Amino acid sequence: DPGAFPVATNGERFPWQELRLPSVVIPLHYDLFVHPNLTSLDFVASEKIEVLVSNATQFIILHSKDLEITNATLQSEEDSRYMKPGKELKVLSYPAHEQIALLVPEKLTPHLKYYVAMDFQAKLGDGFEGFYKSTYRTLGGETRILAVTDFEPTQARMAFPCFDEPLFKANFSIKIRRESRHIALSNMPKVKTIELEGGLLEDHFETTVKMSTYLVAYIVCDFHSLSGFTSSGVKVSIYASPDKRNQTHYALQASLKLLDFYEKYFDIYYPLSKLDLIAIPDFAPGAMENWGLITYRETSLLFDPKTSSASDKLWVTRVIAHELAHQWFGNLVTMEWWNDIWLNEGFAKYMELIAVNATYPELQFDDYFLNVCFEVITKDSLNSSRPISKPAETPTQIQEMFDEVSYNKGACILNMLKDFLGEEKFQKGIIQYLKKFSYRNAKNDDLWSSLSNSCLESDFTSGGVCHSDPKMTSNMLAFLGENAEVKEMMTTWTLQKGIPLLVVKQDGCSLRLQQERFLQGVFQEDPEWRALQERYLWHIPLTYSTSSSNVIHRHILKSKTDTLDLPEKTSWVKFNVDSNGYYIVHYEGHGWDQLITQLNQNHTLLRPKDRVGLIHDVFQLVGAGRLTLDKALDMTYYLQHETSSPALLEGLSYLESFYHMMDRRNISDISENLKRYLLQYFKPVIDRQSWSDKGSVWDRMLRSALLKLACDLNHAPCIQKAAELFSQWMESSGKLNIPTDVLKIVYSVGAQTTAGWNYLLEQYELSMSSAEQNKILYALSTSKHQEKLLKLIELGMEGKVIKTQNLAALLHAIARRPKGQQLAWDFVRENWTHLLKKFDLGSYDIRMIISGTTAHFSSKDKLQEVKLFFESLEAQGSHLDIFQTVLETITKNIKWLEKNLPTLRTWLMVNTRHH
Ligand SMILES: *[C@@H]1O[C@H](CO)[C@@H](O[C@@H]2O[C@H](CO)[C@@H](O[C@@H]3O[C@H](CO)[C@@H](O)[C@H](O[C@H]4O[C@H](CO)[C@@H](O)[C@H](O)[C@@H]4O)[C@@H]3O)[C@H](O)[C@H]2NC(C)=O)[C@H](O)[C@H]1NC(C)=O
Ligand SMILES: O=C(C[C@H](Cc1ccc(O)cc1)n1nncc1CNS(=O)(=O)c1ccc(-c2ccccc2)s1)NO
Ligand SMILES: *[C@@H]1O[C@H](CO)[C@@H](O[C@@H]2O[C@H](CO)[C@@H](O)[C@H](O)[C@H]2NC(C)=O)[C@H](O)[C@H]1NC(C)=O
Ligand SMILES: *[C@@H]1O[C@H](CO)[C@@H](O[C@@H]2O[C@H](CO)[C@@H](O)[C@H](O)[C@H]2NC(C)=O)[C@H](O)[C@H]1NC(C)=O
Ligand SMILES: *[C@@H]1O[C@H](CO)[C@@H](O)[C@H](O)[C@H]1NC(C)=O
Ligand SMILES: *[C@@H]1O[C@H](CO)[C@@H](O)[C@H](O)[C@H]1NC(C)=O
Ligand SMILES: *[C@@H]1O[C@H](CO)[C@@H](O)[C@H](O)[C@H]1NC(C)=O
Ligand SMILES: *[C@@H]1O[C@H](CO)[C@@H](O)[C@H](O)[C@H]1NC(C)=O
Ligand SMILES: *[C@@H]1O[C@H](CO)[C@@H](O)[C@H](O)[C@H]1NC(C)=O
Ligand SMILES: *[C@@H]1O[C@H](CO)[C@@H](O)[C@H](O)[C@H]1NC(C)=O
Ligand SMILES: [Br-]
Ligand SMILES: [Br-]
Ligand SMILES: [Br-]
Ligand SMILES: [Br-]
Ligand SMILES: [Br-]
Ligand SMILES: [Br-]
Ligand SMILES: [Br-]
Ligand SMILES: [Br-]
Repeated sequence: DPGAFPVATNGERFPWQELRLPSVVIPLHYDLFVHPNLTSLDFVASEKIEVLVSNATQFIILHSKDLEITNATLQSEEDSRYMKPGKELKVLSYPAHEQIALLVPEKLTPHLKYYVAMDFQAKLGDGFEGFYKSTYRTLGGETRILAVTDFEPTQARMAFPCFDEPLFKANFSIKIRRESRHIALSNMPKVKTIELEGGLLEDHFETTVKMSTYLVAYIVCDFHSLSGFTSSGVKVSIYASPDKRNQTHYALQASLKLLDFYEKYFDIYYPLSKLDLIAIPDFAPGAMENWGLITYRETSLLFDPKTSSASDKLWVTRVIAHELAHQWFGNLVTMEWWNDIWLNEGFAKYMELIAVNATYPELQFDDYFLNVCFEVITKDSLNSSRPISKPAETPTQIQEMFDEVSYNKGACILNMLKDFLGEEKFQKGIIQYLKKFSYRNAKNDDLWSSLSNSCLESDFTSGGVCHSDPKMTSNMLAFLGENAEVKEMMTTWTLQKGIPLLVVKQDGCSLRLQQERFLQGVFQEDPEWRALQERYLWHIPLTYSTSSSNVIHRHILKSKTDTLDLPEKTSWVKFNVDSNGYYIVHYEGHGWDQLITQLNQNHTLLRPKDRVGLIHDVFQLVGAGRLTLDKALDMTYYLQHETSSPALLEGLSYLESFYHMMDRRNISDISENLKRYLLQYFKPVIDRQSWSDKGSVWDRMLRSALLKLACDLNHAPCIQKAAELFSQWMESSGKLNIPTDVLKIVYSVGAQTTAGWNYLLEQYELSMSSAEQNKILYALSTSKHQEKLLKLIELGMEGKVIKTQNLAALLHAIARRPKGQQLAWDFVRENWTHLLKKFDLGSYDIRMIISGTTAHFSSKDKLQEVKLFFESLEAQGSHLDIFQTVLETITKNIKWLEKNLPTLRTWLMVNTRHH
């Protein structure tokens, strides 16, 4: 070659300059041996990778980061020039691409398997990536060290050199070495353990199935487990720090139930013999779906019924399903590349609806799934949005791809799709895909084909439409042309950024339809809006009922404008029944008036997921410049009779969000008025709430929400109960049991005095439930004294009292509250060098810190400081897609304030004037 590029550590040229690995050498079986100490806090290790060469080469490229490689031999069974003992390979490290090059003495012969073998060693990492160190406090006050592995997406290479791209699937055989005082876990169960010369044990795990690197796990710790067996015979075990074993019972119960449901629903036995869920304390990700060894942070798995909320339970249930789901969606079938990551997470997130709704209908989680979409829409409604699958190449660009577009928008379009096809056709399509790609990879296209080409019961009858020798019928031509329709449809939902807005004018019996990209911060008549609607066009599966019928009219819209005729001229039409469709409806003409009519009158004539959607749509149109605020505010008057905790709780959110908004600026005039409307118009529901744990899950949530509202507006009777419960709690030395649904309210009332604040900080360190610890930390952030809040973030940087994994979470709390809002923003700026040392630029921690302290700003002055800060960041190495999204969010807040604030002031003064 031209010797042109590039120079390796040691100064010789590297024979490779692509960021992606070459594909000429393919791995079959990794033979891994890991020997960590945990008093050295380091490890030595060896690996034998059995590899197939296809195009002949004189060098191998594979990933290795921050690993001291010190042997590297090459043996072959078939190319007998490298017969055992084998030959040695020259090793080159190109750290800039996290790659290494092994240099052969003779070109490798195509179509022959070789065995690549290196020895290596590294200190145990100390930063929640790779093979890293992590600790936990016992009930006695003992701190214990565990050594655990988190690899997704590109961190496997930090713990053993390997082909660290998810398409390179392989079998792994993991051997661990450990003192007798520790146990060793990995992906597969444990075949043999041999006692060795110095009383050290060596654990020998069953050989993994074909699997991607980033899923390998191995833990060395001393936890205790709780076990049960599924209908299928899987040995589920909930693993946890030994004094918390009695907090694992729910987890086991639910995962037994869940793991069963999945198996039946997918029609694919979970392959492995065991499955282990382990609750780790120093766990930066919420939970890692490592095949057979799913690691959760304690708050995402454990459950203390004395201190865990009802919503805490639902959260644990959701996460356990989410991880379980990945066993199929992610692990059996895996994305070709990270560009199609939502095939992994966006399915897992849709499934937790399906699965929870099937196993804990008690938890009413179907009534909560619409938040998952409403959340993302606020971000798909910005030019800053990305398509579901977008190219990504850097480690950072990958990390970046786990935002809410992959999780949430992926989840919602699936639920949209499913409601297009009905769940029995939609499940048969999910099976035909997990089966077809078992132990392989799929890309975006692969899925849409396999869902598009559904089969209702593979009827395989005398002439089943699917399978064997079918019959050539009128339906079959509908089938195949209706199938191509749904693949050609969902292809636009995954390749176009953003979210459509359907305009609906009613013209007597004729209904006219327009489609356009819904956008915020920008009106229609703005000079920048004609330029963002240009080529966006979806295939939007519409639905609608009307005032005169509940039948579900279904029509596909594949064009920029369309009109539908209608019979029995109705009072009003409701589009997008139940808000299952990933789109917003704006009724032109008297449309928005006529629906508000129905809600203000009988109101049951609209079905509750309509009201939830209508409540939602009405307000975003206000933020689209389409509706004067007073229309959305007038919908909330109906909430007085809203029987449905969901729609009540939503309409309530907006009315509360305004308050926090107004409070962050000294807009006390609207601030007080918003309080007075909240406590006086919703007084009948606030006052009948109980200070207890009783009621259904939605009943409980509506208690905590309202009791928090009341104490955040300082309603003396509701502050007084919390003061008194708090004092009783503190005078019992923690022994009195506060109801869980009141547990956070009581602490942050108690945090409001420095005696209370101090006792809570002391109690944080002594608590045996992460669940409680978390509520106490919210209480501490509730403080109005800056020196206290600053101590909190000071303790967060030390990682001892408050672990750093909650420091992003902590900052965000502090910055939400007005007293600490500048303090957060100022802190992040003054220590941005120090935050980068603790956290990867692509981490969820850093992204949350950024938007956590800035995205609530609603002033042109703070926008400048934010633009200025992000500029400085771009000038250095740092570049994140979040920077734009934050600025477009602040800009949307400035514009929404400019157009709407005086409407909110007159609306509220008008209400006072009527009553
Ligand atoms: C992690 O590292 C720790 C220390 O860093 C290590 O523990 C040490 O193990 C060694 C043996 O490997 C222990 O030393 C032995 O103690 C026993 C006590 O029963 C004696 O019988 C031994 O005497 C013989 O061995 C010596 C060398 O091992 C010879 O010099 C001697 O002449 C005898 O032949 C010997 O003293 C040592 O006590 C521990 N230390 C601690 C603090 O535990 C541990 O094994 C490592 N673990 C893993 C998993 O790698
Ligand atoms: O899904 C996953 C990883 C993600 C975590 C992740 C990490 C980095 C990143 O850049 C994006 C997401 N996760 N962890 N628990 C559930 C989920 C998915 N539900 S989530 O709503 O999207 C969600 C994201 C973060 C959550 C959390 C968890 C505990 C405490 C507070 C917040 S909860 N593994 O399988
Ligand atoms: C690597 O894992 C694969 C699973 O993907 C193993 O393949 C199975 O092997 C058994 C035993 O030979 C067969 O009966 C199964 O039908 C295979 N299943 C599939 C899906 O291929 C394979 O044995 C593993 N390889 C090694 C070397 O352990
Ligand atoms: C949640 O589970 C419920 C059952 O608990 C599902 O409701 C059933 O839906 C089928 C098909 O729509 C009906 O034939 C049954 O009569 C329903 N059972 C009821 C209403 O008790 C519901 O479809 C599930 N939701 C989701 C989103 O999967
Ligand atoms: C080797 O690489 C070339 C690149 O053009 C490809 O066409 C070929 O199919 C590969 N495999 C062989 C030659 O076996
Ligand atoms: C490689 O490992 C073997 C034992 O595994 C050792 O004999 C040898 O000295 C090591 N290094 C070199 C450079 O040969
Ligand atoms: C088990 O959990 C209960 C209730 O959450 C708790 O009160 C108890 O202290 C735990 N067991 C022990 C031995 O501490
Ligand atoms: C919207 O994003 C696209 C992405 O290429 C860009 O070209 C365009 O200028 C952006 N528009 C605005 C108003 O930021
Ligand atoms: C709404 O109409 C239904 C159907 O006739 C009726 O049962 C219900 O009492 C009505 N509610 C009100 C408030 O008029
Ligand atoms: C609002 O006014 C109070 C008056 O006591 C003042 O102390 C406070 O700093 C002001 N807050 C802001 C954000 O201007
Ligand atoms: Br089954
Ligand atoms: Br992650
Ligand atoms: Br997290
Ligand atoms: Br945790
Ligand atoms: Br939840
Ligand atoms: Br009260
Ligand atoms: Br601001
Ligand atoms: Br301003």
